[PDB]
Amino acid sequence: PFSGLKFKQNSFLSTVPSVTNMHSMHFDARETFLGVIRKALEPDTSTPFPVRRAFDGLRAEILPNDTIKSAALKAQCSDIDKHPELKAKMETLKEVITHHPQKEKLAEIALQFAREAGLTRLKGETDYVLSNVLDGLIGDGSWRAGPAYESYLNKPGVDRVITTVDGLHMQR
Amino acid sequence: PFSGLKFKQNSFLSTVPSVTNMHSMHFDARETFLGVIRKALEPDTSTPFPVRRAFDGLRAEILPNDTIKSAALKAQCSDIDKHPELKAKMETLKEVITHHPQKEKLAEIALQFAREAGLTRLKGETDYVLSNVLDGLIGDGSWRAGPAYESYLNKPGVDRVITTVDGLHMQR
Amino acid sequence: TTALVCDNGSGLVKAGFAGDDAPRAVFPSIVGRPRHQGVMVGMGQKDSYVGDEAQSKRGILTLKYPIEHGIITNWDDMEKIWHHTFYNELRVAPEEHPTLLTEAPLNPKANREKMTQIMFETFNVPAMYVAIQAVLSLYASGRTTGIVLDSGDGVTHNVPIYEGYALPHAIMRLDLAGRDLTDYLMKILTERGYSFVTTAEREIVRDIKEKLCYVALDFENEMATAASSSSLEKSYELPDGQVITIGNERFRCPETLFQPSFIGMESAGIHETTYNSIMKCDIDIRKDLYANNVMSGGTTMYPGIADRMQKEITALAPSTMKIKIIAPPERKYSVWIGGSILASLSTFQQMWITKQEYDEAGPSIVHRKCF
Amino acid sequence: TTALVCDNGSGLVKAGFAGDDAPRAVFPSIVGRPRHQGVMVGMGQKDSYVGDEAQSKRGILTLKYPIEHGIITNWDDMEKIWHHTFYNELRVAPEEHPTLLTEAPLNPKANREKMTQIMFETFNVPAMYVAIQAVLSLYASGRTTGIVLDSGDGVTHNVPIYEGYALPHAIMRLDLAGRDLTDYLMKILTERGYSFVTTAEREIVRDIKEKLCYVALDFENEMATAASSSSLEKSYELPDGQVITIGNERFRCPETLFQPSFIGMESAGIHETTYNSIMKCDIDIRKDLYANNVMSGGTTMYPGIADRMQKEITALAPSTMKIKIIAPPERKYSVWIGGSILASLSTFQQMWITKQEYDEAGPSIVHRKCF
Amino acid sequence: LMKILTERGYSFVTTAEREIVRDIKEKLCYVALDFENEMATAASSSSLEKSYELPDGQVITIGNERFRCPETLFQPSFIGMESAGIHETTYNSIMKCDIDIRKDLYANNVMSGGTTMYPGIADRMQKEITALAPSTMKIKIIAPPERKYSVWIGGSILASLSTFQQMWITKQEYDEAGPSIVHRKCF
Ligand SMILES: Nc1ncnc2c1ncn2[C@@H]1O[C@H](COP(=O)(O)OP(=O)(O)O)[C@@H](O)[C@H]1O
Ligand SMILES: Nc1ncnc2c1ncn2[C@@H]1O[C@H](COP(=O)(O)OP(=O)(O)O)[C@@H](O)[C@H]1O
Ligand SMILES: Nc1ncnc2c1ncn2[C@@H]1O[C@H](COP(=O)(O)OP(=O)(O)O)[C@@H](O)[C@H]1O
Ligand SMILES: [Mg+2]
Ligand SMILES: [Mg+2]
Repeated sequence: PFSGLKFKQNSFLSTVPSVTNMHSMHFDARETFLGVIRKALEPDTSTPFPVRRAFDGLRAEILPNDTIKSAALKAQCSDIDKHPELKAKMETLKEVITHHPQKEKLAEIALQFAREAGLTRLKGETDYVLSNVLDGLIGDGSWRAGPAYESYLNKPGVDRVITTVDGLHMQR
Repeated sequence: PFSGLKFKQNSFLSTVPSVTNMHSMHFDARETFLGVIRKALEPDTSTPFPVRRAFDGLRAEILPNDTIKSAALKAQCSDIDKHPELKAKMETLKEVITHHPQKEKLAEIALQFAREAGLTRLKGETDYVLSNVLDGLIGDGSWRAGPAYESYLNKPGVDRVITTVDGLHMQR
Repeated sequence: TTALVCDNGSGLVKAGFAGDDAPRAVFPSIVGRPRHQGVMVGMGQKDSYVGDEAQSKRGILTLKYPIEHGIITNWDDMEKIWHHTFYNELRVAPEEHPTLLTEAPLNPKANREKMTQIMFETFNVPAMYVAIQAVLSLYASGRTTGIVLDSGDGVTHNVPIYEGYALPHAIMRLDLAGRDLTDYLMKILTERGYSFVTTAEREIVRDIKEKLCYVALDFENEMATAASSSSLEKSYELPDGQVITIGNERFRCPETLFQPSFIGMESAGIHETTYNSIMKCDIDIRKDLYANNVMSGGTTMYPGIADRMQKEITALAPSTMKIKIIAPPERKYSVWIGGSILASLSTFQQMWITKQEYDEAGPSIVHRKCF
Repeated sequence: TTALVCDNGSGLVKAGFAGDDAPRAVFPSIVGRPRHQGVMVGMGQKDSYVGDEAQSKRGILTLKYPIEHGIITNWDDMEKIWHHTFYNELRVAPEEHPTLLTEAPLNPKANREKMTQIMFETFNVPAMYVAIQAVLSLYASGRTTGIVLDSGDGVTHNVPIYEGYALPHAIMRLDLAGRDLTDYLMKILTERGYSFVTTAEREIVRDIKEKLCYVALDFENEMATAASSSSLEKSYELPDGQVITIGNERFRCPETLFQPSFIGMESAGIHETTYNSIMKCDIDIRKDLYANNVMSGGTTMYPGIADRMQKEITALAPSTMKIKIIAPPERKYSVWIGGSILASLSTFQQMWITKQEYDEAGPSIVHRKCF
Repeated sequence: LMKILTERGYSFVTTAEREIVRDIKEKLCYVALDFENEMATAASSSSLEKSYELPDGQVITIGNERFRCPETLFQPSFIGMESAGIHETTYNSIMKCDIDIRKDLYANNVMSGGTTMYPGIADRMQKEITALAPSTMKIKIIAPPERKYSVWIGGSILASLSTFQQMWITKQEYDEAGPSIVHRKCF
């Protein structure tokens, strides 16, 4: 339905935030991430006008840049089974996202948020709009399992290393 | 003998090279400058045919285009006191050069060649054919001194400036 | 109702009401987001800052310009900029006022179609019109004949107008403006040991350029003068208390306007561009064009640039012609003043692109009713 | 007479004779002074130590690097290293051999002017010359076209050259190199209880980084693997006999080269800079530059970095072009190797800056005969 | 074409870019039989659009610029010139000759040179001249495939005809008459 849709090569590099800023206290891991995807799907001028107009309107309803619209959409997105059009509408975004020529770069960016910002903390109880977007990026759906963080409280390589400064002041 | 010699206003603009090419490792500032001067004195159609031809012959003898001709002229010009005809021809060239309507642009181009590419690095030991040409473009004769470059070792400002990037990797 | 005029330039936004003599809101067009990780609850709660607020907090933000060379490249940031201009600076509802926008000539056609769409859908303006910046600059000069050299932050363009008729085949455009000069000044400031790499330091360099740069009448003699003594050296204080001193860099940076080969570009200088644009007109209007050079834009107020431009054109033009440069002191706002005048004329109220006319034709309507 | 090539890097000093294949002397560029009071008389005590001898006694010394971020800071210490280089390492007299020096691009002009004065007066060399390090790297590779990424201890820079012609407006520089990584590793090693504060211990950490760190092809996947099992853990033996074990710190340290935001830098990674450098060149030479990425310097010796750069550049470049990364096994000495070749060219012998020329023009002559 | 490719965000300003745009014009442009009709079709669908690969790997697509660029041959008003189109110039060129040879000159339109190589330009020429010409007269366009080198082929013919070796100019003649001899001996 959207054949011949072209995209800019690096239009989504300037939107990803700083790696440090992904550790802020009042940081948003969903609104920022969707904004990155929203800029990634923008059709360039090379796309013909009739095809370009169709996609723009659809993106303004599933990936809006505003906050009030996103909040209102998220309210009806939890119980998605009562909106058959939204199920069919978003199902279109499955095919375009997985056919995006920059799919791999977005996936590496997508996992960057998961490792640090943690947008997939609910690991299965993710919003229908957000979980479905991630399915296009990675088809296995393994992101629901877990980002595989490290725990080393046991610390099998126990150190007990005394350095120069530690040598100056040491008890016992 | 050369009355009414009219020239194109912007004939020599297309010949002057870019500033970045002046600092080329293998750049003949002398030959490029003489080519610019040669283009600057091209007789136009408005000039009557006999004087046009005469000036073309004089220009070909004094300002050729072949490398071998330029080298031979320079070699034979070292001991110029034995060729009074060359003296007369060079004086006639000076007289028409000094009345060029575009003298100011030619003078500033000569100064740019001297400063950037070092047209006159011998500061008074320059070739005779260059000496009279430069004297025509600039009559003060001050080009014997030099471009008067700048120096930074006098420490007019003690510096000690530490910006953002320099403040991170600060030693001592 | 009162019209609105909004000159979304490459570097600064000028806005105000039609019929006023000066803009009411002037703020830099930058949108910044934090780049460090916040730690205090209840204090870090915003996502992005717009305009002067981004300038004040530039120490912990990444400043991005939503316009690059007169062409809009980040449309969400542009939506934020327009929203801020309409609501927080002018405090008006755009749904009750027609708007007049500005654009450089030879701009991609998609750029103005999206402007029309954003105005007619997101903000729901009753009507809007797009005008060429250089033409408006001539309105705010009390003239109907001349060649306009407009040079802002992104685009330097020439538009020759004779007796109200434009010669589009003689319109010259050049991508060399204030931002390129700031970048060049940043590049050559490292010769004295001052290194600026971040966006905030880019703003610092831009302020230094605005405050300490001037155009030399004769470049080579000026270079000798600065290299022989210390008369031209001046001191500037960085915001942290450090002091920097610059020398020939004062007049080397604006020199790229006349010799674009410094920054690797092949195009000719602004004077040669002006001469070429004039020489492409009809032979019977060159005499009037030489006498009515109009200069406008922020890049135009380097001290002494008018004299240098006049000298260069005099060298390029025939002797019998009279070269006159017109540089009014208010040329930072000539485009905006002209836009205010044009929207205030009684003969202009029939050329607005109305809401109904856009619905019938689509975004392609802005190509027909506008030049 | 035989020419001398002395590459004053930020970390190491590479010296030798032109025409040789490898530098004869490679010693660290540190100067150490004691920080305790001597009590035992009758044995030779020196106020300072230079080079390897300073390393062997680093338990009692305070080591200082007389070069930082590519610019020489402590001139008195810098003079000592040259004196050590000419007399104790090379066993030669500088009054007889010409010397060729190296310098990073975009350094302050005061740095190279002093290098002329300290060699024509303090050591009285017959002649000298200063060359761009990136260009010398290309000479050793036996090419005449490509884009050079030289990253040493202090400065990472790019210099694209086409058919022996450079594009100065396309030269990029970053102050992000091995010394910055060593400081980063010394910080994240505090996560497991390892503390290193003294300059003596920074040398230990610098050795840990060399023998254990590597660049992962995918950062996320590697992070999950190291967090899942203990496959990536490796052991190191400290000089006092204590043993340390590190896991994911092995590939987190060199990742800063691709994500500079770890250390607070706002600049982009090296792969984006290399791509950004190419796009500043002309359209007809981008095809050759993609296939001739040349690397040199110690910071490039990480295992797997060539593959990671190969993967990243491909994504930003169009699908049609072919990306080839050139990493010769001896690229740690590429700059010096090219230096020996260049000083051995018969054509190059006309470009020296002789002693006679310096006395006529002064230290400023180095700005004209040297790029 | 350079001034018109800016309408899609493509910018070309340097001489190497000049050669690139010239190559695009050679390889993609064509002359539309009805400019007004073709302009509607291009704005209606995307059948006319094609793709070209820039030397550095970027891909550009051009639409109505395919036939708006060569239209300047028929409407020099596009680049601001007051002169008339090439078809009307050819028509005027015939009406300035004697009445008895107009019939033959309608039937022998010979065209040559690279700019004449556009696909369909012969048919547009034929249609325009037929529109200008009287209804009885027969308009025939002769467009040999090698017309890109017609001038050189004609030079080769004329330099090999026997009756030509007496129309040369020789150094001995040059020395006597000077450079002015060229107007007297040649046309
Ligand atoms: N006094 C000044 N001297 C030199 N440059 C200036 C001065 N004032 C402003 N500028 C420069 O002019 C540039 C463009 O200003 P402006 O005319 O507002 O651009 P635009 O036309 O895009 O709105 C700014 O980037 C600024 O650096
Ligand atoms: N095998 C290696 N793996 C990782 N880093 C290395 C290796 N060998 C050397 N280095 C690092 O490279 C840095 C710079 O070395 P060098 O190339 O001599 O720099 P310069 O160009 O300044 O002389 C050193 O600080 C060192 O830590
Ligand atoms: N196949 C083609 N289609 C369209 N234009 C062409 C073609 N081949 C050549 N041209 C145009 O013809 C011009 C010159 O061709 P040519 O007839 O050799 O010129 P000249 O007669 O001056 O030698 C070129 O600028 C090119 O734009
Ligand atoms: Mg403006
Ligand atoms: Mg080095």
